[PDB]
Amino acid sequence: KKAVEQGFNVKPRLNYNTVSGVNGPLVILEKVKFPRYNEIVNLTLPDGTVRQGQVLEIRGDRAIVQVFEGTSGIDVKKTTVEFTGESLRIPVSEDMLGRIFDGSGRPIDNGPKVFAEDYLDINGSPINPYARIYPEEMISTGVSAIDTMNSIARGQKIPIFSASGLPHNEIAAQICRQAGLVRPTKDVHDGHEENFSIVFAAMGVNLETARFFKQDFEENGSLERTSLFLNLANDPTIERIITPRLALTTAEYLAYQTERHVLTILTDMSSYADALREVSAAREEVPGRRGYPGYMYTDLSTIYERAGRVEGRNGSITQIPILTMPNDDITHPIPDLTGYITEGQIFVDRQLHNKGIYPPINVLPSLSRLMKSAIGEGMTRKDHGDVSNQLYAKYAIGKDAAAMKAVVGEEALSIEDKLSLEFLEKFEKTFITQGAYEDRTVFESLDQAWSLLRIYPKEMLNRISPKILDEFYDR
Amino acid sequence: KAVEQGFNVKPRLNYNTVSGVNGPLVILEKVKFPRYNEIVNLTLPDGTVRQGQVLEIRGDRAIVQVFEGTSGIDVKKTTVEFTGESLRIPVSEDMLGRIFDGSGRPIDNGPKVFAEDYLDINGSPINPYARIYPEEMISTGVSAIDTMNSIARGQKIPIFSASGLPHNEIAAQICRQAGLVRPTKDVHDGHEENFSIVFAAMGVNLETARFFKQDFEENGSLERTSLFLNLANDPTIERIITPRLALTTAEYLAYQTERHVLTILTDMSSYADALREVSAAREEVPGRRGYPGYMYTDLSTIYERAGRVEGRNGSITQIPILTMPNDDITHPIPDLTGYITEGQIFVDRQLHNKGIYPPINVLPSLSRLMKSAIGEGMTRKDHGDVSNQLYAKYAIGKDAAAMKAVVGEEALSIEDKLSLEFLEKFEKTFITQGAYEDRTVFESLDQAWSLLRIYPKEMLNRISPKILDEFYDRA
Amino acid sequence: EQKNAGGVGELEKKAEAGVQGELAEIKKIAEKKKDDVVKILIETVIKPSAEVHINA
Amino acid sequence: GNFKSKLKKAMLSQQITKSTIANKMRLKVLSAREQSLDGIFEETKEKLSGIANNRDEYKPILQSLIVEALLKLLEPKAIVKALERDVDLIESMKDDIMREYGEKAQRAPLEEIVISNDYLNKDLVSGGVVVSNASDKIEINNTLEERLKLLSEEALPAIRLELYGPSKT
Amino acid sequence: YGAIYSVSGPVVIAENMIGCAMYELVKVGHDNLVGEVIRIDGDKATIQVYEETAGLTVGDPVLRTGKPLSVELGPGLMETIYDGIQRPLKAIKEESQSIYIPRGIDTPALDRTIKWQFTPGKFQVGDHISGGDIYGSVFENSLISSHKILLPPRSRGTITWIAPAGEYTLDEKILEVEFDGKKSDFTLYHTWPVRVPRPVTEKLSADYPLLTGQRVLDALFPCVQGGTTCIPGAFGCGKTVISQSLSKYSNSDAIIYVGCGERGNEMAEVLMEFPELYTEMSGTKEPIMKRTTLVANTSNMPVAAREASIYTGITLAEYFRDQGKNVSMIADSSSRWAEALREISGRLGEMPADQGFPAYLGAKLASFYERAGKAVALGSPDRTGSVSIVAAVSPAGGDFSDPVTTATLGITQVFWGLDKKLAQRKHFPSINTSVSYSKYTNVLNKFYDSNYPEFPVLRDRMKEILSNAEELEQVVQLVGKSALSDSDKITLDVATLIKEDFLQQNGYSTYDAFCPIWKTFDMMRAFISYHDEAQKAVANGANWSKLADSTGDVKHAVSSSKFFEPSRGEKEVHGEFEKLLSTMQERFAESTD
Repeated sequence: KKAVEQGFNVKPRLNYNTVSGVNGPLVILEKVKFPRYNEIVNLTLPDGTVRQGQVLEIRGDRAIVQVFEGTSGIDVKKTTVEFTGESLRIPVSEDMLGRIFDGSGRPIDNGPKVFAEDYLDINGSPINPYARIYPEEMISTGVSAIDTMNSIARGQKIPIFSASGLPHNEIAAQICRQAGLVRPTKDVHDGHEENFSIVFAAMGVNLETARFFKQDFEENGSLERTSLFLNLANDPTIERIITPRLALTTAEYLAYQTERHVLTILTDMSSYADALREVSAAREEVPGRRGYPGYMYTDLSTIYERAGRVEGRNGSITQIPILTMPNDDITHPIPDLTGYITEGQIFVDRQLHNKGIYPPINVLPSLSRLMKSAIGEGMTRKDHGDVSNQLYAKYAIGKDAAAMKAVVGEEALSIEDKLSLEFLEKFEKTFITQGAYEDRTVFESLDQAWSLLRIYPKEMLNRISPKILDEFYDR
Repeated sequence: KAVEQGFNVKPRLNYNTVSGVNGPLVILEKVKFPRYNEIVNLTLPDGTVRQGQVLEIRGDRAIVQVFEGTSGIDVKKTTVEFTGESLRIPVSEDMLGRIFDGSGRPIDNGPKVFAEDYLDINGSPINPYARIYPEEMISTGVSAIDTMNSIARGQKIPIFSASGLPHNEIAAQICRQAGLVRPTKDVHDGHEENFSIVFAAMGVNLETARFFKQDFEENGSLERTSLFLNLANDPTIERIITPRLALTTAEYLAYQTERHVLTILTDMSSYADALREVSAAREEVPGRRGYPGYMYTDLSTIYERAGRVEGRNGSITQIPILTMPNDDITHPIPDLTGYITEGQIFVDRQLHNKGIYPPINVLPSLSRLMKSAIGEGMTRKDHGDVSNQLYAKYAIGKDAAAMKAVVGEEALSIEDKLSLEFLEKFEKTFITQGAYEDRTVFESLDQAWSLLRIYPKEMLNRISPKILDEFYDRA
Repeated sequence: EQKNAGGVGELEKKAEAGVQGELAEIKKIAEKKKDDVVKILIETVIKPSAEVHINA
Repeated sequence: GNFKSKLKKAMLSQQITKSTIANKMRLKVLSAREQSLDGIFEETKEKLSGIANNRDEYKPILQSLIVEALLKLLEPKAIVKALERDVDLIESMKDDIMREYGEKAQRAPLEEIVISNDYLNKDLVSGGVVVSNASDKIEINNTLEERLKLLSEEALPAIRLELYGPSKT
Repeated sequence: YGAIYSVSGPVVIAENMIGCAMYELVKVGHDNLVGEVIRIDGDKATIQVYEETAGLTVGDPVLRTGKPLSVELGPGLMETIYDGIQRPLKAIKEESQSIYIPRGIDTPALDRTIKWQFTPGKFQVGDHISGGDIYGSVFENSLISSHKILLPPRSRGTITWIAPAGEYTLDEKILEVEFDGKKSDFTLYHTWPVRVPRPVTEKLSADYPLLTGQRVLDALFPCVQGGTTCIPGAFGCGKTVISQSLSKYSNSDAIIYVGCGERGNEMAEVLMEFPELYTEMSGTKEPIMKRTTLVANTSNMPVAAREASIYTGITLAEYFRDQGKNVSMIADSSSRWAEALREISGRLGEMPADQGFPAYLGAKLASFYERAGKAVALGSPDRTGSVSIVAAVSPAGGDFSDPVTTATLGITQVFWGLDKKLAQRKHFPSINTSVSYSKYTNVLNKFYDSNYPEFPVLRDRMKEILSNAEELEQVVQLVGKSALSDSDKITLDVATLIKEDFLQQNGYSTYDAFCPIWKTFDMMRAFISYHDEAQKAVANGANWSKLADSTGDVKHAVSSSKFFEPSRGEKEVHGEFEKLLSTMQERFAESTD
């Protein structure tokens, strides 16, 4: 039976007209009756404006309410702050798929409030380490550079490292439009037996991009599988901390309380870290390294590690947390910590983007640690692993031989290196280079990879096992 | 026109309520209506008088920074009589010609200045609409300055200099050779071709003070200069107001008597040190390197009291020497001076080590309003393009030298070898200049052309082809 | 292009027809369960939980 | 290519129109369900306003609501604001409310409860009262309209599990 | 009501100020210095005082005003210089004949004495009105003719009386609307809190390019009317050229130049410059000062003035966006504004996060930028406005490690980053064509496909050539050009030709001062086709040294194509480029054999 009948009790909310002090984004109350630590408040301005705030610290009968949407206008005499009795909690239901939500959980589209199945708490709870199970099958992303040789497994949490101005913010839209299991591609049985979904989460996106996301998911068919959590750059930063927690709570719902898989996207976690700096400095904490709070790693992990398959429940959350390289250096705390928690990295490279390539995925540094789980006979074709290995090897050969073309001249390169230059040109221009709206099935992308590797004679494909060459090279 | 408003006597409240004293700032209590910036004539138990300045009032408390140091002050017997008005220097046109101690006391044997007006040392903001753009070039004579960093009359242009470099010699030379490139007339009268220097030695060793005094005596400038000396053994907080005293006398001299003034402020790095001392004994929030957060504003108030004014024939050129420490521009003193002052002359150490005088390094040197005091009708026609060409080929020569160090001379093209030759001849014959050389800008440009003629006409690409065809082949 | 436009119009009409059934089912369920949901809501609103806050 | 560009445009525009129409239809179904729920809530609000009218059974409800508000505020002197119609009822039940608060909470009986002259807006508040601390600073709202407003947000999941049943969780 | 209780510089901690709202204007002292609260502690309220605080004493009255820092919008601000707090500088000089701005000078922000012509507009008596509804039109200039005065965004109601056509000073009662029973009284001007964006009905997608003139900016990294940028702020060129170019030619129907933290002599230059920029503007040669407010704010001016300078500028720009004018807001040196935020936090005492900058620097830049949308105005009649920030960022000593630039990079769609090497070479403009970017390359395709179909392909080819050749140069500078293949030599040489003749742009000569879009497109075509001809010719037998010697004439032709005077019009300049390209193709065909 459903034990949700406990929600019928009404809890009257106290309404304090005792905002004694105001300091930056904080307001300080007094004579408060048992102020809960983390507790959303409906802070009323003198003119009547409701302005949500979150309690940030308590001391006896004083609660330091942190106020969203700035603080200007909050006086000491007329403002009245009302304590909702519980911390912020998203209203969840199996039919939010197709709602573009604001940063703070309110639907920003023209639709109505979600007919909540449950009011799940935001922070959720850590997943029992004994209850995890290893990522197994591919979660195809439609991007040729990512699907074949940077593959993503159901449960992996692999980021897309990105420079400041690179189109990563469009690769996110491409993935969210084209993501999906390979079971429909397998065509051996009903691939829609276990549904798929996505919970996009844009953080710190400027309006010229948030509107692009909304338009590009509405216009294409991706909305009926997506819960787009948009918060703007000028939306309150506390909502910017909230949004990834919101999206991961929705993902945990959709993936464990229901059964459908989900490929959650966290756009520009660097902006989330920027907002976390503001929260840390609001609490008067001293800055840790680089200005980010010392507990950066804890509040990044408490986002990333809310993903992975689960023993018993069939669903699985796949993270692709996109983040902007602050100054294009791995040594920066945010890329470093994310690569220290996540299962790999998928670079987007300025050098390739300046050549006009799209996507500008840089394969040489990008790697998926647990790719080998999502590659094999059962999921994708059996040649996928060796095709990936050989493509990476020949790409490295092509890159260094392109470096040597200017040193030893073109004519003095071994025939392997000449074929490798030809392969690198065709590779970067036809395989990595993918139309923004071109959905390439992993089987189709492997077919292109084979049509690209058959430049070389069978003997020069040393990386591929002969049992695969003897049946895939010629076709 | 009468200032008879001053014939009134305001008896001064005389306290004995020094609460405590730490570092350079005494702290006072039980004050009755303290003024924020009024100076205080606190008397030590010895009977001597030390001129303080209220730094921040609070209720009945008034943190007072004490010029002339706090040594010897006490609590039981120190009496702090409050003058009701901010610090007001007695200013007159008779100060021209005699030497003032840092805090305005005349250390010259003569008497106190028989002032005809009392100007607030902090001055007042000059209405930017009423300001007039400084376009009249002054021929400083230093070929490394006039050709490529031309100082215009009204411009602010600090002489950034390492510790131990001969910045003092350069400043003395600029004083000796200052003069408009196209003066009003040849005669001393009518043209007024003499800048009435107002020099503020603050935190300088006594050798520098003697050097400047005897160099002004030899040049004859000491009959029209107001040396505001604050030596090393002079107090450390008095350096706060010495630049303000010098600038307010300069303002009186330039705007209120239509005189032309060139206001040197020597060793302003010591001013930043004094400001750091005061604002670190205040327990303020420190800036980049322990310096006060507000350094930008209380250095702009020093700098931005320069430039010509509509309706007044005067003008305040100022050349604040700046002992940038450890020889890195990004130190917050030179870094916060590069913001405010348009351009800077960078006196460079490794050029000095090679014996070049003046050791002015062109590429880091700049003059953000050199672009308007050049061209036709003011100095030679080709000045603007010659300066750009010299800068570009100097940069090319330095890059060629770096490559030659890293990689053998073979990798250098003919352009790089020509640039190395040009850089050698540049540093040795154009930057190099006698202490009394006084190179007029036209013969400086002739040397610049005889230097640039190393290159083929097809290779001076930054020169407009008309200027090339007109000047290159004259020889 | 003309066929696509005509298909878009026909698809809008067909989508309205399809959503009409779901809307009808929703109205039927609401008309069936309103008399009970309103009663439960009125009972919950009119019956208070008089209890001093824990940490009394 | 001359046919390719316009035909790709035709296919893309047809897909975009189909997706937009599908999204509009889905949001229309969801909004129709929400409008039905809002109709249920409006019927509930009318029923609450009607129940507040029957004073004979409303008096215990008002006394219990005042007791709950005073217990939550937990102050020894409180100001209660009520509509003009219920001023006499509050005055009559003052002693009973004081005794009940002296028993519902182990505190001493309430020192003094004063009914404010700033009566609540009779056109909006269908019933109840809005208690407030002695300084009128920390005030709790217990009006029936506001209680229903709280309930409509705190009991959406129960409403769904009542009207529809478990779907796919 | 109030009284001062502490002074510490701009910070002035009043007392008995209970009831004051945050960020509320509060006159300070008997001189009525203008200050705003920033922290409230019971009675006390820490006020930043926007003034030279010297002379304040405890007990000095601090009288509230109950209105946030407000900018006096309305006709009359079109041509005028303003201070950071919207003080009319020229009006101050006129009323107070001295050259100093007196402490606490009241002067109304808009000239009250001027009598503007006014036409009744659309709405009539008894007709309902809403915020932003145009209810009149004033003839301000010959270049901002029909400055459509509009109702304040918040207020609404039914009209009870609207003044007929005629002339009215600023205060005259123009409109009298009634809401509930309280009938508000409306005049020809209305204030607005600078800290809150002026609301709009809906923000559209900026998709018409802001032709900025500089070849590399319009071609490689285009910007869009209603976008946002970061010109590098370097001296000489970059900031200096782009400012005047967008002032004179960019077709922005109004302009605001807010120079926060700009050196005093630089402003004195700007003030003597803008009145003299009608030299080549469209129409009948009217000075652009008729078409641009400018918010002068020298560095010496108090900190909070620098902080609020760009807020005033952007609120003025939003106002001119609400009339449907494609305003552009050249926020010069926003790094100075970030420094002002740093030091105001330092005075305030809150803990800074990065390099001493306050933690909320990113949020503050986001709030300042996201008011840059191309949006429809709030009220009827529907009208499309567009404001486009151009926020110069002084790079300081560092290149991009400075937290202001790093926090800005996550917001601005366009970033014309500086190149130190190109500046040391005196290669103007000196933007870095490898780290700059424009997220507006793809949205503009809707515009390119209609006018210049090959523009995106050519831009991608240009970028590919430049990037491949920078890769190649990074090696040849280390080894030498002997081993380079012929195709490598062509890529390197065409890159040098591009970087010297297309990307480079004097910006001061009568030619190439403003390179229009068609001339830029034609030069892109010429250079790309020259590279294509060279590559195709060496794909055949012809070695490249002899080919370069034989087609030096063609190389010089494509190099000097920049000299084509744009005032000749597209009709004949495009003919010149067609002739050039045809002769190019025929010469390469000849020299192939």
